[PDB]
Amino acid sequence: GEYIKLKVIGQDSSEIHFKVKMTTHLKKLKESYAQRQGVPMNSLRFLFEGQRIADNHTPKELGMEEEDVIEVYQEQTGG
Amino acid sequence: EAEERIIVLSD
Repeated sequence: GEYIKLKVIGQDSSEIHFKVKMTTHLKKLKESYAQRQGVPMNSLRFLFEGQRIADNHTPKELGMEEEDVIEVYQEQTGG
Repeated sequence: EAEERIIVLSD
């Protein structure tokens, strides 16, 4: 077990932090975040350094560290 | 300013 805190930043500049393990499938984070915004998880896309976070990605796989940022955008097409 | 929000994800 090894935990890290990630900062999730939404379209309106709000932030929610998540404490997760390096091995945590990031679907859990996506679901929780969408839940707290009251929108369906599949209306959102979650990006790390601009790349899409897959349900089965982990922080270790993406090379995330303590206090890294995840951005949340509306799912495309919309700009 | 929003308060700090930390959610711990179990495993």
